[PDB]
Amino acid sequence: KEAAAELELLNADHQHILRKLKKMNNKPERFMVFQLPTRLPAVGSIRVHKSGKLSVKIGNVVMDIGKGAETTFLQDVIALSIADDASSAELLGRVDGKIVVTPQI
Amino acid sequence: IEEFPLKISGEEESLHVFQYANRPRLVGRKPAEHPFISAARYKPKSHLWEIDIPLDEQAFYNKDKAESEWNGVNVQTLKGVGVENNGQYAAFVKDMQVYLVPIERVAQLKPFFKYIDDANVTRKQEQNRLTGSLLAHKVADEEANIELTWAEGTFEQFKDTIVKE
Amino acid sequence: LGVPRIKEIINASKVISTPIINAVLVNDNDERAARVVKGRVEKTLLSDVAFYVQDVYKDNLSFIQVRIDLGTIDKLQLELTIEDIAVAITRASKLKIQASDVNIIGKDRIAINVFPSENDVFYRMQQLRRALPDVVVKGLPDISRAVINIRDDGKRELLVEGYGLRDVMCTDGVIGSRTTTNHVLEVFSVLGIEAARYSIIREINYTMSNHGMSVDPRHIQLLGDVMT
Amino acid sequence: SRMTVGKMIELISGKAGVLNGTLEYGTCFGGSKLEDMSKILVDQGFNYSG
Amino acid sequence: KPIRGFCQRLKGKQGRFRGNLSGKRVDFSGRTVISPDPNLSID
Amino acid sequence: MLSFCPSCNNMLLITSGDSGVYTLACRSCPYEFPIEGIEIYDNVDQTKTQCPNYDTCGGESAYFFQLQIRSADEPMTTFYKCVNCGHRWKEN
Amino acid sequence: VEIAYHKCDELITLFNKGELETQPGCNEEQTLEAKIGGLLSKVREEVGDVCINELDNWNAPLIMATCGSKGSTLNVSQMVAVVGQQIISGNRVPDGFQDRSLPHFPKNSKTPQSKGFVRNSFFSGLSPPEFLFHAISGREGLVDTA
Amino acid sequence: DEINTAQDKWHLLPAFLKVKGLVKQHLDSFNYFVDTDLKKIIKANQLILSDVDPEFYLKYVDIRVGKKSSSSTKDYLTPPHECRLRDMTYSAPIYVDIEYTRGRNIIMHKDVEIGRMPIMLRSNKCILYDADESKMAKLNECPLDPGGYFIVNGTEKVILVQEQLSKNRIIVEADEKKGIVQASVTSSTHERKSKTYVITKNGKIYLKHNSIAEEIPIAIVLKACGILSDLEIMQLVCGNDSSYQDIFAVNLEESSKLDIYTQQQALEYIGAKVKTMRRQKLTILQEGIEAIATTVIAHLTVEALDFREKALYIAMMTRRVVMAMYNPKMIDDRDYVGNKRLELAGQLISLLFEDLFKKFNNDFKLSIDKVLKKPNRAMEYDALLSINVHSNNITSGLNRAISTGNWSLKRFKMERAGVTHVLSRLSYISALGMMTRISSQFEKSRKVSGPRALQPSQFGMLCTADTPEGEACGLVKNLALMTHITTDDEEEPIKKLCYVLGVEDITLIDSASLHLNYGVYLNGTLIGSIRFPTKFVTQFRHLRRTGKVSEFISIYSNSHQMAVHIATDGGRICRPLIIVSDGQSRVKDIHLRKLLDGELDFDDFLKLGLVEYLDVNEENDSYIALYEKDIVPSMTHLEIEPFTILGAVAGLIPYPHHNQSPRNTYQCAMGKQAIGAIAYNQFKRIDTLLYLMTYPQQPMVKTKTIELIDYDKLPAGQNATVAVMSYSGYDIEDALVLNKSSIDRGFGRCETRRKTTTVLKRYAN
Ligand SMILES: [Zn+2]
Repeated sequence: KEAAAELELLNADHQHILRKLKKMNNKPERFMVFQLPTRLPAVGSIRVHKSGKLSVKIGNVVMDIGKGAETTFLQDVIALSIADDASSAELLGRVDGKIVVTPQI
Repeated sequence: IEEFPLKISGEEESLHVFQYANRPRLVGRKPAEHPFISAARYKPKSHLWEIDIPLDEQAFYNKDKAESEWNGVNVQTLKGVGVENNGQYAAFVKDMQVYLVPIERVAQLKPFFKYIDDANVTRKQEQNRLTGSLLAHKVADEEANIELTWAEGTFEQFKDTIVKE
Repeated sequence: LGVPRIKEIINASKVISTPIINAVLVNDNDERAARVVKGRVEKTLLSDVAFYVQDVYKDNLSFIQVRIDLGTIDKLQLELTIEDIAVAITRASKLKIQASDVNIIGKDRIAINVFPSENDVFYRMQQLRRALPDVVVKGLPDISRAVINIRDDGKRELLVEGYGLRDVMCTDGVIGSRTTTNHVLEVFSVLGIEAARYSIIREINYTMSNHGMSVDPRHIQLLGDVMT
Repeated sequence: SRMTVGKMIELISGKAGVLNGTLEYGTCFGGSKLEDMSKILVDQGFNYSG
Repeated sequence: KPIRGFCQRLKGKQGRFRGNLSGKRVDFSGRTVISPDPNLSID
Repeated sequence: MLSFCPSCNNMLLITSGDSGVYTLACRSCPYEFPIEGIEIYDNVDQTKTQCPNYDTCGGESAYFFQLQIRSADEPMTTFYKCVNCGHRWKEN
Repeated sequence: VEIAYHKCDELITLFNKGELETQPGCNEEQTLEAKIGGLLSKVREEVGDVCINELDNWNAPLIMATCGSKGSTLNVSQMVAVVGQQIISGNRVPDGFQDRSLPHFPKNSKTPQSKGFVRNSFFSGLSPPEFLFHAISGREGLVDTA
Repeated sequence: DEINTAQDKWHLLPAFLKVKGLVKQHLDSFNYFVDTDLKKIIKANQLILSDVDPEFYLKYVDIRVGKKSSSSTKDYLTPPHECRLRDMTYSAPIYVDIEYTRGRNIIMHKDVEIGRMPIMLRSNKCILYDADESKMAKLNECPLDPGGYFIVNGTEKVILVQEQLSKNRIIVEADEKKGIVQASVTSSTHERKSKTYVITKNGKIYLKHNSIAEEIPIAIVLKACGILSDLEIMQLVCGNDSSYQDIFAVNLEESSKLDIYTQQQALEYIGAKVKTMRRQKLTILQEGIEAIATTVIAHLTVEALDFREKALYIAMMTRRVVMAMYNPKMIDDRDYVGNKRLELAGQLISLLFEDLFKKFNNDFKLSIDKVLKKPNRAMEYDALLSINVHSNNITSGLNRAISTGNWSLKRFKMERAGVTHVLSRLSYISALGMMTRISSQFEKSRKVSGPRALQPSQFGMLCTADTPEGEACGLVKNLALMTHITTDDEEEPIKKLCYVLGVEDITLIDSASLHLNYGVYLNGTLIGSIRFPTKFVTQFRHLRRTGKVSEFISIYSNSHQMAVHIATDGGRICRPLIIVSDGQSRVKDIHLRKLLDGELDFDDFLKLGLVEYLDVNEENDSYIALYEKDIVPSMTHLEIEPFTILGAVAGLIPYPHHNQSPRNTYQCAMGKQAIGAIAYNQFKRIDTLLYLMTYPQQPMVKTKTIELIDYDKLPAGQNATVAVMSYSGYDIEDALVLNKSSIDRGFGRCETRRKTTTVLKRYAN
């Protein structure tokens, strides 16, 4: 039952991540972090695929779709602002989500 | 069906991200606990950031042991090692569109004490060839003194990157 | 069975592999004495019947709490009520640990108290904790395991693996008149000389009469005699 | 006692090969069948096996 | 490394003891392969 | 007992407090722990005789069993069982 | 041979998902291991039993194994009727890979013919993984005497 | 006749074996050697710098073998034949290019010969490479010779393939009494070092090493490995639940009572307890002496600049042994090919050559130091003419080493005996039979039956028949017909690509997970720890089979032990087979027909993703079929030619499966002792001892293997009639009976050729 268990999570994950994406929408400070491949060929953007699926993409005939992340629930995370070596230390506050994007065929 | 737009922001001083494995989830309404008082020390690359957090006298302080050995009574000390890996961005949602600001370097936070190394010494007390490990040590202890004042407020953090579109 | 067993004999070494001991009990029956002498002689049931082991610290007193469940001692036959494990608990105390105190209240609860490099009490109790569910309640300190097997046609008897011999022979409930034991050298330490010589020619003949051919009775007796 | 039947078959497959003027193939797990050799023999006036 | 000249030559109780030590001098001898015959009576 | 002290989060060891009190504190870090500590780790045969078992019982009827035990000269040990309660009993 | 297969297959499906009476041979999976060893044993000998019984008179191997010459009735039975249960070490063909004899067989191989068993004689030939099993016992017995 | 599915599968081997010859090993490795290794070794030291004189520096720009200017090669390089008759060695000159600088402020160049070097037969630099017919007749030598051997100083010897235990990998063994032990061995450049982990008592575990004197309380070592927080450690090596807590909690308890911190006593402990200091430039003395120690002597290859990588690795090394401490089994025995790797002579020659080059350096540096300490007339040259007569230390040194079989190393300091073997020429089989043979080294006793008996994993990767019955049994094996030995590719271009696939760096990961799925190991090193193994595996294998990184770098899942392994480390056997997609084969008829007729050859199927190589522990994960008829579409792969299981020497026996294994084993030993006609040049060749046959004939029954190896072209034996009967009585037990006048027209008529050599010398008189 290899493909079975995974597609069951892919369905769910492509939903749950959409909610917490729109659950934090307005002004209050909430942050998420991304992981993307290098060299950054060029942009296109994310959106719900037809029939409730989820598909990211870039422009100029390329399709890159990936979602989900490894297990959370430990990390207490906030990024800080550092500039010029002069004192800055600016806290934008907290963090929310984690997501990775794998390319595909 | 619809479209979710996303953007890629500019340089903007880049960023540095905190994480620490000490505090767990409180399972309550607000899970996170906010660290305070700042007081960080800094240096050039591979900077070994230092984190300082206050100590309360109200709950289980055990004063008799303090006066005996370490007089500290004061703000807790945490340090950590920074690391960098390419292809990592941060995201925040504004209105119906998505905006994205690159993170750059990352650091881990786990503590240690100068109430130790100083106490171990006072207890005990009474050239061309090198590279790698100790070169990151001998130079380390020498070159690090910086006083960073952490002040938290936000207005232009958006509009700076927003107008770049 | 084969040649390395003959090596064990010929060498006449002290120790040896799986030295089974044969013994007869009283008669042929399923209940009582069959399982009684079975549960009498071996190891420690302390770690079994112990139920739950509790470690409690209240105020100025240090408490080791072990409450025995009576259910196991009823089904598995061992002769005592409570105090005899308590004297077995103090045996353990007398051996590797301490002589201090022992307590008895109800449901076979036994309390252990300790008191005098700093904070040694915590480190003390920490070691005494893990070492507690070990020590022998009853039986000997020899047997690796025993077995109850069907003897001859319809009869019954047991075979035991250990160096015990005389002690399990002295053990009440079994007739020790007719018995047998391996590793002849130790048989020399009890019966001695002749009886040992009669045993060593008995085993040599046996194991070599199975695999094949014949060595004849004459040549064997002379081999055991020149040694003894 | 040595228990090898592979040699005893070799004679039939060998004899049949000479009569047809062809080198007869053989291999592990497969190869030329023994049965067809019998009919190649018996039609020329030889007993079917050996 | 070892130059040992004395207690050694007295040793070698194993390996080649069968061949070298007791098998060196035996005179008036011979060796050859085997082959059957019905016609020779036993002995 | 495997405990830990929040913040530093290393370990908690029992230390003897002065004059009657037993406490515990984290090593190299200031702390004090009040509370109670705890840990836990894990029939045809019949005979006539008086029944010693008493609730309302006072039973007349009983069961018995016979086997020879111990030495040959050593007498017979009998095993009694009661009808009502079903209690096993043993005496020589 | 086929009637001795599905019977063990019926016993092996009760292994993990079912309960059965176990001999005092200690723990589980040894229980049916002694049963599969006993069942296939008798079946082997039984097949070879009727073989030699109905074999024609004046034949060489029978008469030769009959008197003084060479071998025994057990030997000629393996040539003609069937062989079975190649066993070294005192047990059945310990797994080289993880929980499987050969990659040619499904994971968790408890099946007859999947371990140390051959239903083919020396005359009919050997199935490809009927060979390596025989090579084992041959290698084991050879290095033994050496 | 129409093309069927059964017929073409047999036609695949001749297409495969025609491209790559029967012996790949010696050839392919020596070709890779003289190009890649030669240019890399000279790049290690390109300079020699000595102290005296205002300035001196010398640089080697390029090193080549017997090639420069307009000359394609040496004018005439002595052929194999003539080289064998005159007792001379077989060698080609080594061309070097150096840049000399004096105090006359000059920069110039030249082309010099530092010395000779042996060249193996059938190599790119030989004269026999790509030659046909009359070329051999003119050169006086046989076209059918196997090749791949070194001829030096009269007769010829062969470097034998040597098996080696797994290098730079964790192996865990369990023992009665004392406890469980895991061993770790590796080599970085100059030195080889071995780490031994041990648990003596109490469940508290120790670290043994030749560097550190006494066994350290690892819980303290891990503190010196950069981690402080304690319970994070417990949540790492133990993690979530069950019984894994209390066992490691014992060591955790008493380690932190007397001495606890991640900095102060962590290092200072180790350094005060540490063994001999090597006496020179020693005083860095501080917590930093352990720093360079916690990097270099830190027991493995990981190192680099941080403490985080190494820490978790040692922790994960502690993770497995505490699992097998709980209950028996759950371990890795060292027996089967999966944990074993063989190394071809290509690397051995490089090790021996670089040592003699290093020895020359210091002597050459000191050579100029003579005049350097001399008062006047600084010298431009004699670093040319004097080192030329000072040279040949490499010549004789390498020639004596290859002739003797005793290799002296000053670097690893490993003296190995019984490497090179003289090729025995009796029949045509014995020459081809001795080659493609796996030897072995050490592993102790003759008494242990563990590394003796055959194992099921050996199937298809080795010969299950051939074996030298005698004192040594099972210690030497042979390769099958279709096999491939793995080379080494590269490291860096995997990780970065793996990161693209969605795995993440271990540094950013909060290090307390035994919880999420598997993790990706690179050569035994934990890196990514990624979720979703399915899409990870499949897509990675797709990038392999199709457009990139063919052959090795294979990925396999681990069900119980939780991880996914990717191994790029070569020096291992590979076997070909066919992929079955969905319910049917990827081959499909008309393709293989396009092959046999006019074109398409081999290695093209790898480009189309038809046939490929399984390997390592990945062969365990896959599923292989037997026949095309047998397919049940749960299958990952089928097999091409199942009869390739037997070796090349064992392919002589007709109907092998009908017999029993002990009978086939004896023939493999006796079959090479048969007397053939050997080669064509045989009459023009003078050997030391040789047996000949008068009227040779092919076997009446042939085999599919004997045609591919070219046997029947040079058969050994006499085809004769026979009868099975009891006759004579001189027959009886194991004795035959011949017939006169059959023998008087001749039967098996032999010839015996020996030789004698004498030398007329000249004394000092
Ligand atoms: Zn604390």
